[PDB]
Amino acid sequence: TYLEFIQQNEERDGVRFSWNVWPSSRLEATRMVVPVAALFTPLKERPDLPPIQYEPVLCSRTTCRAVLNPLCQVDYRAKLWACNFCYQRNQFPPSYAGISELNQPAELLPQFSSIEYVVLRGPQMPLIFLYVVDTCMEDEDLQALKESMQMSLSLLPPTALVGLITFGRMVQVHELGCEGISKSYVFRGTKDLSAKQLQEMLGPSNRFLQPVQKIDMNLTDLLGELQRDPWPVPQGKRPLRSSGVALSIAVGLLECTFPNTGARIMMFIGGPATQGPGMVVGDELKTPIRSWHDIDKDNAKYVKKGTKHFEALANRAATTGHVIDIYACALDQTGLLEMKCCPNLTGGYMVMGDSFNTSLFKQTFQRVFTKDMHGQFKMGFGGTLEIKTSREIKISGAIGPCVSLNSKGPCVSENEIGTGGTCQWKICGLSPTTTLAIYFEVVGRGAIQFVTQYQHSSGQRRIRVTTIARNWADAQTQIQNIAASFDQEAAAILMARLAIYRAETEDVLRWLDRQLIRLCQKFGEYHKDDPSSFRFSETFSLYPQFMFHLRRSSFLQVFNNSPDESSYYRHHFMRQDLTQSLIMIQPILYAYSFSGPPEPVLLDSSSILADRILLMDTFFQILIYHGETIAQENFRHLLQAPVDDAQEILHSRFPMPRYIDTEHGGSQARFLLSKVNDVSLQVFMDHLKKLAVSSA
Amino acid sequence: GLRVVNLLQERNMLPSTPLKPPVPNLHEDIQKLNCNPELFRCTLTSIPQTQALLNKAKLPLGLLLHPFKDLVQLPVVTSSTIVRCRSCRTYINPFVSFLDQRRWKCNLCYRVNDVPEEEPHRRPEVQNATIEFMAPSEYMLRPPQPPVYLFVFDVSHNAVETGYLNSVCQSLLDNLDLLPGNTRTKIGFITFDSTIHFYGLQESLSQPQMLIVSDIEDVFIPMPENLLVNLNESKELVQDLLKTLPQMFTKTLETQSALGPALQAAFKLMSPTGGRMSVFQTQLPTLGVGALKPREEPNHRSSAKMTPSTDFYKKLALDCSGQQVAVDLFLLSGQYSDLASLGCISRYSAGSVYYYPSYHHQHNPVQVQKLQKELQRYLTRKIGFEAVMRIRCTKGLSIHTFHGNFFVRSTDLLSLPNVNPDAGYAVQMSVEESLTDTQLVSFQSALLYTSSKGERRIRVHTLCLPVVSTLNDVFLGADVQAISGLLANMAVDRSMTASLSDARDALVNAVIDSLSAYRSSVPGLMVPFSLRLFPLFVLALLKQKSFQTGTNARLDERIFAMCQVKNQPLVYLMLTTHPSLYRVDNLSDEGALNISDRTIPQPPILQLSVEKLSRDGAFLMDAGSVLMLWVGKNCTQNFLSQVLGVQNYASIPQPMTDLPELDTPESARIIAFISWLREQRPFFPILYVIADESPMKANFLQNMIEDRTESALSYYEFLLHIQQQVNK
Amino acid sequence: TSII
Amino acid sequence: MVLLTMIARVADGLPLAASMQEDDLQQYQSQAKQLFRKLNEQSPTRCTLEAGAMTFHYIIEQGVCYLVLCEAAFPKKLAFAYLEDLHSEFDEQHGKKVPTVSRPYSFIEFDTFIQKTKKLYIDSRIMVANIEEVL
Ligand SMILES: [Zn+2]
Ligand SMILES: [Zn+2]
Repeated sequence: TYLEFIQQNEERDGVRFSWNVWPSSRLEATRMVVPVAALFTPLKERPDLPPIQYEPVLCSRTTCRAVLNPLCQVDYRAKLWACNFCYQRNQFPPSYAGISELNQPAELLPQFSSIEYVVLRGPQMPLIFLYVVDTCMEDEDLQALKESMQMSLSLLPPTALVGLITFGRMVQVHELGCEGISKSYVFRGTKDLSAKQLQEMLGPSNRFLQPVQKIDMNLTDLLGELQRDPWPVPQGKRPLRSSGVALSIAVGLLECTFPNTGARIMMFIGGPATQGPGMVVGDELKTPIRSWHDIDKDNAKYVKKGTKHFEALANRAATTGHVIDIYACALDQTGLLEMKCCPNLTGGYMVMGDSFNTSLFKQTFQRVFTKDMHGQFKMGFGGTLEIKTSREIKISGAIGPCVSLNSKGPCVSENEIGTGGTCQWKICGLSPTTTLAIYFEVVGRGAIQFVTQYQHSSGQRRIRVTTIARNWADAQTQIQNIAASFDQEAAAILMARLAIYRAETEDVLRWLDRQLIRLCQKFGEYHKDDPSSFRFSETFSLYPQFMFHLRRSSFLQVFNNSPDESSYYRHHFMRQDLTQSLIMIQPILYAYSFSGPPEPVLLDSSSILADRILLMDTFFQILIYHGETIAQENFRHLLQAPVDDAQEILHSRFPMPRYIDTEHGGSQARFLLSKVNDVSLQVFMDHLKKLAVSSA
Repeated sequence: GLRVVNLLQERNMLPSTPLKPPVPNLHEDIQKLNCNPELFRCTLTSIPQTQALLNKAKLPLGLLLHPFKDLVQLPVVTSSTIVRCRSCRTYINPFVSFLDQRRWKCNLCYRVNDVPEEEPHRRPEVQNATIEFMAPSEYMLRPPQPPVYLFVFDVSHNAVETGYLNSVCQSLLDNLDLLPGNTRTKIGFITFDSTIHFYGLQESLSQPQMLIVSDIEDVFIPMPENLLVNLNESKELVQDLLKTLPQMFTKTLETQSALGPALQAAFKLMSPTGGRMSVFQTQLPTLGVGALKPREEPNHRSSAKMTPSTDFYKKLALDCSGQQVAVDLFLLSGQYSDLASLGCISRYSAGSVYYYPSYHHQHNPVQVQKLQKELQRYLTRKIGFEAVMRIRCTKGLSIHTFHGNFFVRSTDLLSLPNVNPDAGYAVQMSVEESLTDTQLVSFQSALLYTSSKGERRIRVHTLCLPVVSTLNDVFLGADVQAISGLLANMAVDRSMTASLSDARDALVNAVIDSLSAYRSSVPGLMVPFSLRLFPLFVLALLKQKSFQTGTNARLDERIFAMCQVKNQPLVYLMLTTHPSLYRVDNLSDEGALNISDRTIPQPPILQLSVEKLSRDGAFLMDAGSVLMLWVGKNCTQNFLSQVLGVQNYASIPQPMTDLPELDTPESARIIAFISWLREQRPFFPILYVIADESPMKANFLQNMIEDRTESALSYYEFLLHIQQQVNK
Repeated sequence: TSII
Repeated sequence: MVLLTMIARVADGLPLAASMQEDDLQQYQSQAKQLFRKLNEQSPTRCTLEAGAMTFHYIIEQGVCYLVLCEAAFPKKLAFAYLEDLHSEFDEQHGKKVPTVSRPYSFIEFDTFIQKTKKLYIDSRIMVANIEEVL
């Protein structure tokens, strides 16, 4: 079963391809209406594979240097193994001299096709957590932020290093535990500083970065005594907030102290940048913050210059290997559009709420420090992803939280998609859910090898090696099996990230149908000029419905949203696996009534019954709608069956979705009526068939 | 006292009793009202009638004033209006001329004024030459500023090694309630090394905040509040910082000091309000603006070849003056620090410098207790803020040169960001128009200041002097000590302006030309009675630290000696230049036993010569700021056991700070005489008995200005050179 | 300036 | 939006208490004294004057005038609310001896209460004239 094939391979290898049977010819290596790509999750969790304490046993062929994998032909009596990417024959290292078929190495069993190695070289490096706190907020918000940061301090490992940077009009770099005076270095929020400058002005451990076990008591008291920015805010003005300078100082600090080691810059802001480089909005309240409508008519003189400042900090932190998180909670916009590249280039988080004093932020913030079965954080640092492909496979590029290392080789394609031109990428921050998208190009069973070297939260260096293989299409029957190996869910998300990438870097809503119509004409069934005869196989049947919700989603219709919300939505889509990505594009809807147990229903106005309860799960919102008749012991169980089921998913999802309890004639019933229903799906499908049976 | 004295025949000219200032030749009722000569005196009590007569006398005409001196009693007038002249705005004084019983003639511009509707001759403004007014609203540029004290500390590695910060913070803790002011008093603190450290003080926080400004080339204020805090409201918060400060920089490796930028930050902190800035520096500034090059110090061999090295601290001082900010400099350096440039911060802001050479908490107990006593006076004496002073004289006389720590605005308005009671000033005058019409001239100084209680007050001193037309009457009224003080101030300016040679030559020629002019208007060296101490006091000027030549003196020593000449009152300039030498091992009952139970001995003053000493006894030297008790190698056993508390000469302690109070009448006599000496002045002078043959305290010897040396003439050799040039 |  | 506060006796314009901090001040402190000289028994007890970009506000209660100057954008309702509690505290334990003092600024120590109250109006966290008539 191709379904069993797709499901079992994502479970084991953390990968899902648009096509599972690949082009066998250069004649039609161009034929792909949807490119050969993969949704790769490098740190995909799975019930307990053995941590392999070897050295990964590399292929001695210079450029190749692939990892020993189950696709390699072995010879246990000649003590040789043949690499599957270049056919050069290797000799087993001394420690493998006593291997046999009765007891073979783990990296050769096909069950261990995705395997993790532990490389203990020398002294581990401690983790680094740098808090960057805004003090221009209300006391309710600032107090709750202080309490949240104090809690996270009690979860950090005893050896981890901690620093504190507070900023208002000025920027303070705090020197912890210094006698009984508690000093700090104050900088103007009106000018930027390089790493070299900051090193000279400030003078393994530091005065500014000290272990938790030796500092937690002093840092807890300091965090609890933080007060708002002492500078008054005149009437009709915003506070002078120097977000861009405080971040460039946090980046510059770690850059000259602990470069090339896992560190997490956690910036907490309660408003937009109003001063200095990176400024987002003016300081007078009468001028509102930029909107999407203000952006296109060119009434936003701060976007281009503000984005350029944070794009430079993003590339600075990503080159050094450090992570930038953005926790923004305010009632107005905050500047995510200008600062998006910092948690996008690095693997940093981006949390967005109305106030730090809500259950929404507090619970979301402590899920950052969720530990596994051994008491260690579910986060990795300094991840280097290298991809080894067969001679006939070339890498066009990657779309996701990563940065190119500008490494060249025979596996690099000439036409680059997203961040291409390399067979190696750096992911400063990654979690078990981090999912990249790699687009390939052909120029059986060719094999693609994923090698991810990262720093574990324990400090150990680790290498995850995933080797996959997909059958070369049989030259006698290709286009029939190629259509059979199509993954409509994976391809839709892979095509979706292509659309968002060029929209976020620009019409995009003219490239989408061209591939949908061409896909209809190639893998569909129809008589010419007969739209009623058009139809799709079960392999492609869900694809147009997937692309219908995509072109109308908030990911591409940026209006009716603020620029910060559009950047926030696009942020989480570029990082999620397939399962959660489908939820974003097409929210799942469950119905609750007396007539039967809970059951999924269609996302159409026809599912809205007066005597029924609906649970719409957008990834960003859990919404419970009460029908008009329902609105007005087991109708309690009808009014809590969604609450119970919503409660379980309202805990697993890292960015805790917003919870809505609305009704017919409710204020927030708008959220249900928008994503439900160029007009409707029926009209969309009929217009599609009239063009697929039409000119080619 | 009309006699003529032969200096070559006397050689014992110095009297045994203290020198009293001359009494001007005025009518008995005019002199009875004259100002106290310690507040205001003149070089020539008989004013020359013409500039030609003044030029013939070859003596300098000028005034020396101590206007803010602490007084026993002060008349404070509260009248609804201040009565001033309608032209030169001269305050009505005891030396005016009433004619129509409601019309008075101004004694400075001769204009008749309406006596305002407020017997007017009984009015206290006409019966007291020194008086203080309550300034009305028109004498205020702004509401009275509060008392603001900002303390700036050097915390480099060299400064930490001196240990000065331990005693300074202790003196502040001891005298925190004694700082002048009311509830409006504000206090602040700044420390620095290569970076500037501000200290915020709030009760809402458990500990003070040390805010580091590291941009040396662009200083700023890191916090809008809580850096200059209210003293009595934040008393406990100020006390905790003063206890913690000497403990923060123990392990400091910072060796460079950025004094300039630190002063720039301190000026910005006080720019809104103004006040007193207390700067404590221990080494040469080497980082940032105001950096000063090192210099190789002179020795006894170097020729006479002092000026500031930069104008930074001079420009910065003028900016402080424009904001009513005064800067007091405490230099506790052990090496060259270019005080010739650093002193500019206090000269042009009406501050004063305090020099403690080679201060160390463990190695120099003399400087340790000297700093303790001087800080006691510095933190407890009265103070006036945002002050100006004007000096008026009778028409025909003109002030042409000002001496002291201030900034001379145009129209000869002396700006004084702070006025302190230990400051002295000098002025040089000339007869611009002949005083033919007048017989009396007057001089009036007015000090407008804001008290530490927030009251605008005006302190006025008025002096009246007669006019003479004969060269003999000019010489008969000469004040030798005042002439010595004015020549010292003129010689200091000559040094910067020209060279130390010209300064030394102008001092010698002042004795030559005056006595040669005297001689040409009458064998040996004949001088009038009023000038018998003139060559002696000038020789004393040429031998002390300011102008001496073949000494091993260091640069910062000479600059500080010149700073004291420009800033001290005349009494302490004379006490320093010509100390008083008494023999104290044989005190008896010829003294001022007048003051109750105490009997205070009054031994005769001895001329400064080793020939006057004796290995059989002990000699105390009053140097003004210090009392050195020399003990001869063969001092009698009575003085050792009954005064020193020691059995033999060998057992006197290496540095002996003070005598013990023992239960002997000999001890009671000497403690009386020393107590009586110290009660005459504000900075308590430390008495050291360590002058001994082997204590390397040959400072005492340096003061015997009459003996010769391998680099200077003796007093006799000086008189012989004077006579040779007089009869040339 | 000043009227002192 | 910045400030200037003066308390004076209406009869002779005698200053009682004030408060100023810079970081001009001269031209606006003079115009303040011009007003204290012109005010008398027939002046309005509550008025607002506007000098150029800045704006004067004052009240008169029991022969004592409470003047404040601020940037014209400062809310007028807050300017008068600031003058009343000043009058409330000043008149409570200084109003008995106001018509007896003779020295200027005989209540400089009211500086402390002024600046404390002053902090609580400049941080957001009746007649109209143009100050040219009376002068
Ligand atoms: Zn190979
Ligand atoms: Zn006159």
